[PDB]
Amino acid sequence: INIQEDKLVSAHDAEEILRFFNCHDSALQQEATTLLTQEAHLLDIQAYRAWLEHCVGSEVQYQVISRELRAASERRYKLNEAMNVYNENFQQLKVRVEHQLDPQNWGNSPKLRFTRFITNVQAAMDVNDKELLHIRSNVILHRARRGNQVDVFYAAREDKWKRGEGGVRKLVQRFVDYPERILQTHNLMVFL
Amino acid sequence: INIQEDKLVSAHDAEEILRFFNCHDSALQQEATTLLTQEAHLLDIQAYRAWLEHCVGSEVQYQVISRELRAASERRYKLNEAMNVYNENFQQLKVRVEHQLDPQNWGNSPKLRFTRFITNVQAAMDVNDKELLHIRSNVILHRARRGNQVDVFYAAREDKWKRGEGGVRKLVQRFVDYPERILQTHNLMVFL
Amino acid sequence: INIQEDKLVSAHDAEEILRFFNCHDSALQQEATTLLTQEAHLLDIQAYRAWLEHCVGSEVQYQVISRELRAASERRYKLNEAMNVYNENFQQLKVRVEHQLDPQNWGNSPKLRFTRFITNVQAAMDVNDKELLHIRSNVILHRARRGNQVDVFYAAREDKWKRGEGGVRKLVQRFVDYPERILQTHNLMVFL
Amino acid sequence: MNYNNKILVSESGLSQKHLIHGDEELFQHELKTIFARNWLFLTHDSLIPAPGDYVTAKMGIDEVIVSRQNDGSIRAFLNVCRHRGKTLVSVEAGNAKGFVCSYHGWGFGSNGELQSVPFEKDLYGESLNKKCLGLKEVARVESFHGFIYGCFDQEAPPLMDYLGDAAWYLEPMFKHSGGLELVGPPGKVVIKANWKAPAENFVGDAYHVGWTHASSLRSGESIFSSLAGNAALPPEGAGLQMTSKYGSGMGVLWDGYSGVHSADLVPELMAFGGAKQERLNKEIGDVRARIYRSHLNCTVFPNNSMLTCSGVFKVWNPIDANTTEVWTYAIVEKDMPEDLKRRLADSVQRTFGPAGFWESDDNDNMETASQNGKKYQSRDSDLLSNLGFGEDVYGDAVYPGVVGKSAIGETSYRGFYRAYQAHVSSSNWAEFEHASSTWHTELTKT
Amino acid sequence: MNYNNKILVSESGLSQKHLIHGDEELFQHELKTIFARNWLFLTHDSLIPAPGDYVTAKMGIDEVIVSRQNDGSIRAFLNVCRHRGKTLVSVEAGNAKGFVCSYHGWGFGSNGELQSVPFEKDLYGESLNKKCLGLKEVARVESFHGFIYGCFDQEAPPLMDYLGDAAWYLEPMFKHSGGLELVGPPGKVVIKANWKAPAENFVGDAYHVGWTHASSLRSGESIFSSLAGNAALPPEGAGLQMTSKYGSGMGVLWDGYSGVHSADLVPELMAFGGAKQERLNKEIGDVRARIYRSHLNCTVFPNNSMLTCSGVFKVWNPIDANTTEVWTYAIVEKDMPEDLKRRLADSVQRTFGPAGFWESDDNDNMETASQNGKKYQSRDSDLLSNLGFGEDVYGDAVYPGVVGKSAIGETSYRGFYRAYQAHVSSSNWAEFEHASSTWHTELTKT
Amino acid sequence: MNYNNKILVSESGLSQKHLIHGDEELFQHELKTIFARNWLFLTHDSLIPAPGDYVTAKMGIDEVIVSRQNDGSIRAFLNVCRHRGKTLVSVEAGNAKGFVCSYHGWGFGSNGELQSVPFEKDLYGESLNKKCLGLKEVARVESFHGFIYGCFDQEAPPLMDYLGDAAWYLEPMFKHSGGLELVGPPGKVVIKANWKAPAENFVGDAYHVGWTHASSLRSGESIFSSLAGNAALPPEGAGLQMTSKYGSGMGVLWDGYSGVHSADLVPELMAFGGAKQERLNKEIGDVRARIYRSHLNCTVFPNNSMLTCSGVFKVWNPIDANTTEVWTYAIVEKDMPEDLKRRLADSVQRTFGPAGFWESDDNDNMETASQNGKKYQSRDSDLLSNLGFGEDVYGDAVYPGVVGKSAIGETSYRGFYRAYQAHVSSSNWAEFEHASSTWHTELTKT
Ligand SMILES: c1ccc2c(c1)CCC2
Ligand SMILES: c1ccc2c(c1)CCC2
Ligand SMILES: c1ccc2c(c1)CCC2
Ligand code: FES
Ligand code: FES
Ligand code: FES
Ligand SMILES: [Fe+3]
Ligand SMILES: [Fe+3]
Ligand SMILES: [Fe+3]
Repeated sequence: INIQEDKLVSAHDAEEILRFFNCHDSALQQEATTLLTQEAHLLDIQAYRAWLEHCVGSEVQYQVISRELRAASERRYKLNEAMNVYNENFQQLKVRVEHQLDPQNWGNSPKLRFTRFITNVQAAMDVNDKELLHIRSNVILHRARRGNQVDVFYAAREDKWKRGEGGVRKLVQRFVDYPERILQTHNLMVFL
Repeated sequence: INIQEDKLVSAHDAEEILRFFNCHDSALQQEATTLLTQEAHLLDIQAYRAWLEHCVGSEVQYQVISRELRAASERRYKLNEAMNVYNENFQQLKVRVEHQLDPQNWGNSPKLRFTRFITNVQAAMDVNDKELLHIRSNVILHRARRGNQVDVFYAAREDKWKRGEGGVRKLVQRFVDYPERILQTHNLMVFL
Repeated sequence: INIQEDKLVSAHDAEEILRFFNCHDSALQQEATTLLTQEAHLLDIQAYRAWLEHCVGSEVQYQVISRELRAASERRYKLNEAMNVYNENFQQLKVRVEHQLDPQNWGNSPKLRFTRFITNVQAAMDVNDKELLHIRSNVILHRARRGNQVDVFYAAREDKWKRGEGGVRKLVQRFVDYPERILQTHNLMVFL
Repeated sequence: MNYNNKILVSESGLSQKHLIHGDEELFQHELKTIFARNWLFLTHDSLIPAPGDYVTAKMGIDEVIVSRQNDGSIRAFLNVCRHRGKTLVSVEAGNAKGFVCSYHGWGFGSNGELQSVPFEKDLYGESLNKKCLGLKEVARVESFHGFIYGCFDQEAPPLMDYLGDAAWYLEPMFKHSGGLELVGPPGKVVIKANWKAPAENFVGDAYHVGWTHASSLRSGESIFSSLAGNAALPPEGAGLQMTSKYGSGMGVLWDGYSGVHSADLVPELMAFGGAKQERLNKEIGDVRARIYRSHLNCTVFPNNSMLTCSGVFKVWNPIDANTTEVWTYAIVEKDMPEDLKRRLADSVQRTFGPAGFWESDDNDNMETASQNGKKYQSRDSDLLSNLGFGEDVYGDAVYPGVVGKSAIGETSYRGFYRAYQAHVSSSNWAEFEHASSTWHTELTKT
Repeated sequence: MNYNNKILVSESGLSQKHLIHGDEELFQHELKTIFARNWLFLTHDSLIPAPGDYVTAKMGIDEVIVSRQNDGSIRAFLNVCRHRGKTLVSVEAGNAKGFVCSYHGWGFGSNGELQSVPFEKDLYGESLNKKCLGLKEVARVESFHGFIYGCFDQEAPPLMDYLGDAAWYLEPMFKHSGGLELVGPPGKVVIKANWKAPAENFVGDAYHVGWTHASSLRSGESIFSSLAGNAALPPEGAGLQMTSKYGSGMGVLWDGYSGVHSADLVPELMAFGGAKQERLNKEIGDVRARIYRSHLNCTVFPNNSMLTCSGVFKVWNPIDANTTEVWTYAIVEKDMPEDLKRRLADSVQRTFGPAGFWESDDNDNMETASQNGKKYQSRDSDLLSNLGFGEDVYGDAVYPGVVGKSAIGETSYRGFYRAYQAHVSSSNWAEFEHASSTWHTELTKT
Repeated sequence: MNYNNKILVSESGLSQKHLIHGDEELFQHELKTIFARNWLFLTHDSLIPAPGDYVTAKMGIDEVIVSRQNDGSIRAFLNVCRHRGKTLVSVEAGNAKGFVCSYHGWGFGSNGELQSVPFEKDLYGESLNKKCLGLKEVARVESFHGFIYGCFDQEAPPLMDYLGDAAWYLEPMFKHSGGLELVGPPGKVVIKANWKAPAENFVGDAYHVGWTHASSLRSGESIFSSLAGNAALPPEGAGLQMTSKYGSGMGVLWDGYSGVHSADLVPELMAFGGAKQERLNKEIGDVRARIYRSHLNCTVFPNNSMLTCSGVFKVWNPIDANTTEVWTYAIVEKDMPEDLKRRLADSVQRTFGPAGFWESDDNDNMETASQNGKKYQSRDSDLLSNLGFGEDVYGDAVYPGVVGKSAIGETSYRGFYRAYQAHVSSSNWAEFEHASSTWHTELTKT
């Protein structure tokens, strides 16, 4: 992609495209699909400890940003472009997991219901780090609670996965640029 | 999964996880995907007779439950935990199909529009019954009618499929625990 | 499908079913999935020029219809059944692309956010034209803008794809019969 | 709108202004004059049988906690903390000795009393008068053969008197059958209709069945199936209609014990009902034994409906003028075999539950009739309920209430709406009584 | 708010209170004083040409069935059953001799009459007066060269008189061209704008085109494309603006026969329009023949708009103060070749339909201007429509109506809002007439 | 409702009618008497430091553009075009010398002036008085140590006087620390609560922390963690509560400089705060130096809240009675190392942002307490704020304002609601002053 011609495309997005258009490996796309489907299943049944043990690498950065709305032609205003809804290392994820599992987390009674839909899976090995797997996927996440509360989240996820303990591929980075600026879902207290 | 540690996980959900984490067969996941995509296509075009003929086994149990909201710490109250939105054998499905096709079903004019999105497909053969295929998948079901009525359903489906007449794999059990307690979709008159 | 028996099924839908139930080729379904996932990625990052260059054939017909609501038993009223929300050749798509990229398209500042979910992919080669690939897929398209505007589109897409310049498979026809008669999304200014 | 003067329901209940199904100001007025004044269904003994058992229920737009006390009685309280007003209970059912607020931790007993306040000694000292801080209690809670109703108005008639002439018809199934159980949990679905639309349909609408439910009748093979597509009018003497002073009413379809149940349950049910009927002949007489095994479509005013024998039990919970949350339970006879109870409960949900194919037939009817009540040219239009007018009787030697001796008519609409108008135009029970002192004469005119 | 006294539109239509785009009480008042009183677009002959053909249409928030009678006339009726108020017809178009209600099966004729009631003899006997139970009929239904309008108010002026001075401008295209056809079905989309926002835009807003539509002008290559980004002001004599007593008005852009159509249709259209113009010179004179092939942006008061030559035809159906359902049809000249009609219809939808790229340019403008009318600090603020004030004329020897002899101005806003205010403050047509007896003098002041 | 007479808040602020959290008519009244009258948070110097820098902000339901002028001052204007009322600016922040409307292209300066109108000479000639067409300006814009507030009412007290006794408590952190910066952009989330629910919680609710936030306290290991599940009451002398004439108030938890920050930041913060405190002892005295490094939970009336030391900064932007848009910024001390500022900002969002796990604990509390205010049986019920009543003092030798010398109580609720009631029942600032001339006496009764 030539971003001088394709005026609406960011340098970052153009870089991410190139990663997948190159070496296509069907087997890798299948492995990636299994990995993400199993991760989503663990999350949906709220097996948060199992998710940490089986899906999340010790060196993880788990990040979801909210980007301030700026003019397309803006070039002078240089202040912090985004805030971090999530920007978690492993211990910080563990804190959030303990918070979910605490019997005095009143908001979790009656039990929440989660349903995740993972689509558009793409996978490519890193050029420089032969053990680093880039995975892109989109998620629709449905959360239902308390009879008539229903919140639906939509996002694209840019992941890096790497083999850890026991040769198991685990998440070492997730990056989400959340597409809705003002959340209409009460909060973003879900693991995208 | 250790459900004593993963406090939010039900024994049932833990059992279902184990089924898929074990023997992964890529070919089976592909067969399952085709099976469900073809089923969804037949339903979307409202070929309900074709769906029964090609997708539904004579011994089917087609079940969708709605579970009463109870305290996470509840251990004394023992009465019926759920009701059956659907709990149909083949003849009962046939009744519903005839109801859909009846020319005096006034609600079906003008013709409804259905669009189904099937994701997160997992498949595993039963350990004990080598001819019983377990398939898990999630569905988003969009129903549009009468200009501005739009209802979107979200669910996880636990299926068993088995080869029937002509060697065709057919649904012998579907179980859905519907995630929203109070429906906001006018009714649940759709085949999940 | 016998549409005399399956009373709710249109001749068109019955024809489209037959196309995929016949020769199943797993490799083709995989190629189709990659093709559509890459197309969706280009669109999501708003690389509209790249989409035209890489995904759209010079002989394309890109069509989205809205069908008037008529009685299921109607047989006398014969006037135009549908209008064209889109019915574009390549040059007409190019006009729309230039409109998107124009720096005086005020509605595009701040930059829109798109997320596409492509599911239910089916693929079959044409019986008569060995170079014509039929692809069916469903799309959920999420568009977010201006803080709290959120529009979600749902559709089934009937595509034909054919190898063009450089042997690259490109879209030569897309047909969508949009399922909601009255749009509740402000407009249909998205590429389904 | 001046509710003292506005004629929303014409004389004898012959018509109603269409706006009653759409007007939000009137909906707000109904919260006061209908829902805060009348008896509303809460639960059944079978759902809270043991000390500490509780459920949540709606009463109008309010939510209450309904709890079995240690002494065997039931008390109900607003589900609202007496401190800063947080919702106390977030589940639908359970067993507990009390309820602790998740905001500041105030602890209330199953008896509604404020029992504990965190760090009370250090914070409030002796200054907090907990005796005056009990949950806001529903003034009246009474049972009709296990079916528990509540009323916020201490001045209401006892529940039995409130049922008026309808009680006589309900008793064979509710009392003389040995008793009913309610099978939970209920289905719950929101529809875009006014609560009065399904209430009026269940109270007195047999006319719609053959046409509205043509497809369900044809597809299910139930015993009322000859009605499909208006192919056949029920014979003379096939049934009757009744209504009562306080608005409750019902249709009676003679002998229809298998109700809407598909052919798969018909032989079993017709045998069971007939066998019990033979026993009841000797206890309550032939007519009342027959009523036991006859299909009753009833509304207990204002918003609780049922189909006996079919076993459908409904609450039409009001949300706004065009929104209603429908709760659907199954009723079964206690002495039925357990496997039959199970299949009957599933069949109730199959036909009239969230995916009830019969109930689905009614959706557009209820929703559009309600929504049209907001439309400018329809607000002042007249909904008609004159079928059978001038043929109703009162004080019959055999069948009590205002009675239309025909299976299909609008007798029960007229009594429902007469009571509705008397409440809407009244400030209290005494005024309703004054407005109702010639209720049956008004209904039997011409 | 006291609508008799409140100045919502200032003298000469020079400004309007911003609240008019957001106030729900005023929206409800408009249902009475605007929509129940004035002429509203229903359909075209070309959409219901044969006996029994019908369509549904909105009139304000009400829905009507519009049906071709056996005698060739058209009658329209509320889409509401006279029994319990269910919506009768659930489709948008068809052919039928009558309409049967899906609730209790009452059958109405295409002529609105109650023709049959199921089991009438057994149920109602002779007591049902079907003669008095016909569908509620729209009092007035008239045609302007095939374009069918309805009015609920029997007291309204005839449609032709209601069009006033605007009719003269419409006639060359609507009548002298040999006639137009409406190509259906329409696109339908909900926008979050007040109906007045697009109505005012189409009636008189040429100022916005170069800036709002800069990208569409630049990208499409249409004949008005020199306007893109305000790169060029149209020359003097490029057009004019007009308005009329009953509120209808339009802009005229001389010679712009290919309108918004992309370069792909320009040569074909400019040839076709020019050829017909040459013929019309001899029949209606040079000026009127020129008007035929000139681009008219018009609103027929209150909520029907169009772009002639571009062929865009719009209904802005009101839902609430910030919600409007936009219907978009294409108009074509009957004697155009069929293939040209087809391409023109697609091009109308391409530019101004649900995915119309031109129409998309207007979204934020319409929606935010409307929504800001609810904001506290803006409710009492003044929307300005003073451009060209003091240069308008009336009674011109060549161009009738209140006319601004310039292509860009706010003449037509002023006449639209003058009529709007006269209606809002009036209880009937007689009062509107009294409030309008010096209408043109008011508009041409200073 | 008659706001002059209706007792919404009882004497001494001891209780409030639950309807205040749900009544839409009162919400509309608050737009006038609360939001159009009082000081509302706009932005910080650190977010618009350079000439031309701007942000958008809400003031009540209105939106404003807040712009750094060339002369170093800040001016704010309604984000509404003076022509046809379109929203001028669609982004949240940027740098520009002016703003051009996308409808007809009118160009406004950063100073609000109408600077250009497309084709003005040809269209308006000399007739457009641009001097009178500047953007509607916010009358009052003032700074409290870089924190910029706006007020639509020219009659308001200066911001410093408006802060009253609260200013003394804020100054050690806001002024004597060397100054704070606001780290943007804010998180933005809509909750289904009345704006008063989180406002009252932040102003004076320490009681809820141990119970509501039990799981967050247990899981995060923060310094207030001994409170988890009400396991331990803070010792006597652990803190105090204060309130002020114009409604602002706060709790003070002594020494709690690391606030809600998880154990990962505790040692670093406690060292940094303690080190600055030692320096401040010599400048502002021991007590005020201690206040600097003490956790303040404060609401600046009406709808701006903060937790100093934790660094949480909130705007509760009102949408309707049960809808609030929550903006969350981080505050940091300017002289903190940049890496610490970065980690502190992330931690503020981690705990109290859109996915703040602490903030999530409050959701159901705020939402249900608000929604219950609409429920019929709760509207006229009394929300209690009597904890600590009769132990408050005024005019203390050390701690100014109305002060409760205890860490947990409802002192600040009482002062917040006293001011709220005085505004709601008053037509202007003079009437508020008259209604407030014995404010502290009222709060310290008994
Ligand atoms: C008999 C059978 C079914 C029903 C009725 C009567 C009224 C409501 C539904
Ligand atoms: C000329 C061309 C396009 C349009 C106008 C005038 C007013 C509405 C859109
Ligand atoms: C101390 C710590 C946290 C909070 C408070 C006080 C009030 C709001 C949240
Ligand atoms: S709101 Fe229930 S304890 Fe405070
Ligand atoms: S409502 Fe139409 S027939 Fe009864
Ligand atoms: S509305 Fe802003 S220039 Fe016209
Ligand atoms: Fe029914
Ligand atoms: Fe425009
Ligand atoms: Fe809190």
